[PDB]
Amino acid sequence: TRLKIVTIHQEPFVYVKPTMSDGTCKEEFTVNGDPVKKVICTGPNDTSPGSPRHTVPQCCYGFCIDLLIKLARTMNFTYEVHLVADGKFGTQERVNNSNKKEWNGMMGELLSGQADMIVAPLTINNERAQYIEFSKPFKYQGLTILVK
Amino acid sequence: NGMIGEVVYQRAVMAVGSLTINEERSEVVDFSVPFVETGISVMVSRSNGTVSPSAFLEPFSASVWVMMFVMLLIVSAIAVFVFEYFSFTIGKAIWLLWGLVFNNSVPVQNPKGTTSKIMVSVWAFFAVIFLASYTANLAAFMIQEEFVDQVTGLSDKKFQRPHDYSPPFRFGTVPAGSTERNIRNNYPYMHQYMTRFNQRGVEDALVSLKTGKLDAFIYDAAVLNYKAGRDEGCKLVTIGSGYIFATTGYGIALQKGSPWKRQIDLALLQFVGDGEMEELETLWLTGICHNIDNMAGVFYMLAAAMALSLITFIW
Amino acid sequence: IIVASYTANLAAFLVLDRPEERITGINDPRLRNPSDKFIYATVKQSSVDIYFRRQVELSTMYRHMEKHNYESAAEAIQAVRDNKLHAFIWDSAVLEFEASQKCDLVTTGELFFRSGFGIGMRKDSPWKQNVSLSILKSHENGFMEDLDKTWVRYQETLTFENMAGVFMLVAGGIVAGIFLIFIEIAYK
Amino acid sequence: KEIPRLDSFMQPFQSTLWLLVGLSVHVVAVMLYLLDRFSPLTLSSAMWFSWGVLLNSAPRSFSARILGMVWAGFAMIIVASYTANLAAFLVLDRPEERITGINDPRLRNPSDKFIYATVKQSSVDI
Ligand SMILES: *[C@@H]1O[C@H](CO)[C@@H](O[C@@H]2O[C@H](CO)[C@@H](O)[C@H](O)[C@H]2NC(C)=O)[C@H](O)[C@H]1NC(C)=O
Ligand SMILES: *[C@@H]1O[C@H](CO)[C@@H](O)[C@H](O)[C@H]1NC(C)=O
Ligand SMILES: *[C@@H]1O[C@H](CO)[C@@H](O)[C@H](O)[C@H]1NC(C)=O
Ligand SMILES: *[C@@H]1O[C@H](CO)[C@@H](O)[C@H](O)[C@H]1NC(C)=O
Repeated sequence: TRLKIVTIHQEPFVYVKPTMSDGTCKEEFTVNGDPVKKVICTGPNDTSPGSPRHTVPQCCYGFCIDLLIKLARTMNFTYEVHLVADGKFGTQERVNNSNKKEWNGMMGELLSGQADMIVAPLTINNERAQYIEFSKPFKYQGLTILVK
Repeated sequence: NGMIGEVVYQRAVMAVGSLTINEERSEVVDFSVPFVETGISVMVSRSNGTVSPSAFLEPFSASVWVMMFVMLLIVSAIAVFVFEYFSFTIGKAIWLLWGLVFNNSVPVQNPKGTTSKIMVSVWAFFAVIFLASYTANLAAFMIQEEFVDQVTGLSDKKFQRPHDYSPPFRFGTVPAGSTERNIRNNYPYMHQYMTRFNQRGVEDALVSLKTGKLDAFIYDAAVLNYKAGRDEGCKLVTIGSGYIFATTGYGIALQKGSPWKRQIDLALLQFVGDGEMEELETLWLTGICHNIDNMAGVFYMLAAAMALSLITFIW
Repeated sequence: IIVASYTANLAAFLVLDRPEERITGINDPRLRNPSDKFIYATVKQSSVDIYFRRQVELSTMYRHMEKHNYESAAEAIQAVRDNKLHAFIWDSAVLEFEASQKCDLVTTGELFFRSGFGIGMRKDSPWKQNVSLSILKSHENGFMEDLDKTWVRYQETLTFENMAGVFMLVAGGIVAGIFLIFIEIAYK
Repeated sequence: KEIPRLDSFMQPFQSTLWLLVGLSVHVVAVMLYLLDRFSPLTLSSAMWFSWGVLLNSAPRSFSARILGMVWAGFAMIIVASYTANLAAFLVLDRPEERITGINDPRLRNPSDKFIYATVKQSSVDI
C-alpha cells in the first residue's frame, strides 16, 4: 500500500508549482476544460549550492502524475509522491574507498530501499537493466540536436 | 495457429523472426524488449499536393494592407487638396490613383497639378517596388515544398460515412491478422465498413494502390516506410509517422520461463546501444524519398464584388 | 530593363542560399575535431553519457562535455536561450514542445538512436506484471494519444519583413516632399 | 536523362482559365451594358475599353469605375501569379533522373526499365 514514488524535475512531465495558501493545489484547467489533476509532492528549491535546506510540500503535475492516477484507477493500491535529492539520473561513479565505482541518484535511492518506483522516462540501456528489472517502454522517443 | 500455435503448444521454442505485439499475445507468452519503433499506419494513394492557394490577400497582405489603405487615402486627400487649390478629381482621385498603380491602359486626364504629379510619381515608384516585392514573395511562397493532407485523424469525418463526401473512398486489410483484432478492439463500425472492402494480400493491395483500385491500407509503419522508399515515382507516401495510432513495436516472443530470455534481452540492448542496430537499419532501409491550379476562390470574391456593385447600383 | 533586373534581383535575394548553417550530420567529423565556437554540452551523469562512453570514437565529445556538465536540462535551456550553447543532444518530442513554445529553438531532421522510455522498476514483484499489463492496456487505447492531443500535438517568408523600414522611409520622403511643396508654393 | 526542349504555355497547360476569363469579361460587358441602359458608337467603345483594361498598355463610369478597378487589379495579380508559376515551372524542373551512386537501394530490386549492364568478362564485373 505504501509506495514511495520518487521523481526528478522533468520540464514537460514534472511541473512543480508552490502551494496556493496552505498545502493546496489550484484547480487549473487545460485548453479543453479538463481540470489539471495535481498531486502533493515534497521538493526542495535547488541543490546544495542553491538552497541550504528548504524542502516543502508543493504541487507536482504534468503527464506521469496523471499516468499514476490512471494506474491507481487500474490497480488497487496507494502511493506516496516525493522528489529526488540530487538533480541527476545516477551513474556508477566512484566511492572514496580505493576507487570502487557504485551507483547513486535515483538508482542509489531505489536500491537503498528509500524509493519504490521510478516513474521517469529514463533511457533504457544495458547495464542498468543488468542489475534491476524494468518495465515495458511506454514512450518511443529518439535523440536529436537543438539549434538556434 | 501459426507461430503462436507452434510456440504456445511447445512444438517450437521461439520465433526469432519479427512479430507484432498486442494484448493477447503478451498474455499467452512473454515478448522480448521492443527492439524497433514499429507502430501502425495507413498507406494512401497520393496527397495530390499542388502549390496554389485559394486565397491571395489575407495570407499575403494582412498587416501591410491597413497601412497601404491609410497611405492611399492620405495621398488621395492630398490630391483632392491640390485639385481644389488651383477636371474630375473631387472624389474620383481613388480610381485614378489605383488605376495608375497598375497602368492597365486607363485614360484618366492630363495632370497640371505639379504636386499631384510629384505624388503620383513617388506613389508609382512605390507601387513598382511593392509589386516587385509581391512577385518575390509569391516566389518565396513557392520555394517551400508543402502537401495538403485529406485524412488527418483516426476519428476523421470521412470515417463516419462516405455518403457525405462525393468521392467514395475504400480501405481494407488481410484476414486472420492481428490488425483486424486491433481494429475490432477500437471500433466495431470500422470493421463493418472494412468487411465489405476486404482483399487478399499485401502486395496485391500494393498493386491495387499502383493501378488506383485502392485508396487506403492499414498496416504497420516501418514496413510501409520501406515500401514507400522504393516506390516508383514517389507517390505512395503515408501521412505522418504513426502519430494518430497505437504506436506498438516488434519483439521476440519466448515461452514463459525460458532461461535464454534474459540473455536475449541483454543482447538486444547491446545490439541497439552501439550503432550495430543502426548499421542494420542502414543496410535494410532507405530514406532518399524526401519532401497547378487551385483557383476560383478569388472568383467567389469577384462575385461578391459584383453583388456589392449591384447593391450600390440601385441608388 | 533596369527595373526588370531590379524586380528579378529582389526575387533573387530570397532564393534559398544558406539552407542549413551547421554540421547536423551526426557522423560528420567536424564535431570530432571541434572549435571554440562549438559549445555542445550534456547533463551531468546522464544515460547519453554512458551511451557515449560505451563506444570507442566518442572521446573528444566526452572530453568537451565533461568540461560542460550541466545539473539540469533547464540549465541547457537557459544557456541556449542566452546563446551560450550551440548544440545539445536531447529527446525529440520534448524539443518539439519547446519549439511549439519558442520558435527559435529548432530541431534537426536526423533521428538517431530510437529509444524506449519505460518506468524504473524493482526486481520480480507482483506489482510489476499487472503494472506492465496496465501499461499495455494504456497502449491499446487512445490514452497516450489524447494526452498527446492535450499538449504534445497542441502547438502554441511573407510581406512583413520588407515593409516596416520601407513604410518609415516612404512616409518620411512623403513628409519631406510635402515640405518642399510648401516651399515651392511659397516661391510662387 | 537528356530531355529535349513548349514550356507549357497553353497546350500542355490546362485550358480552362482562358475560357473562364473570356466568359468572365463577357459577364463584365453584360453588366456594364445593364449599367449603360439603366444609366443613373458607345457600345463598341465600351467593348474596346473592356479589352483595353486587359490590354495592359474611358466612358462614363460613375459606378462602373469600381468594376473596372476590381477587374484590372484582378487581371494584373492573375498575370503576375502566372509569371511567378511559369518561372517556377521552368526553374525548379530538376528531378532525380539518375542512379545517385553505387549505393542505390532502388536498383537492389530492379525491373526491365533501369537496364544496366557491363562489358563481357571485365575486371569491374569481378
Ligand atoms: C528557497 O529556500 C529559502 C531559504 O529557506 C526560502 O526563503 C525563505 O522564504 C520565506 C518566505 O518568504 C522567508 O520568510 C524566509 O525568511 C526565507 N529564508 C531565508 C533564509 O531566505 C524560500 O522560500 C525558498 N524558495 C521558495 C519560494 O520555495
Ligand atoms: C481495494 O482493497 C481493499 C483492501 O481492504 C478492499 O477491501 C477493496 O474492496 C478494494 N477496492 C477496490 C477499489 O478494488
Ligand atoms: C578520495 O579520492 C580522491 C580522488 O582525488 C583522493 O584525493 C583520495 O584518494 C580519496 N580521499 C581524499 C583524501 O580525498
Ligand atoms: C494481478 O492482478 C490482481 C489485481 O491487480 C492481483 O490481485 C493479483 O495478485 C496480481 N497478480 C499478478 C500476476 O501480479
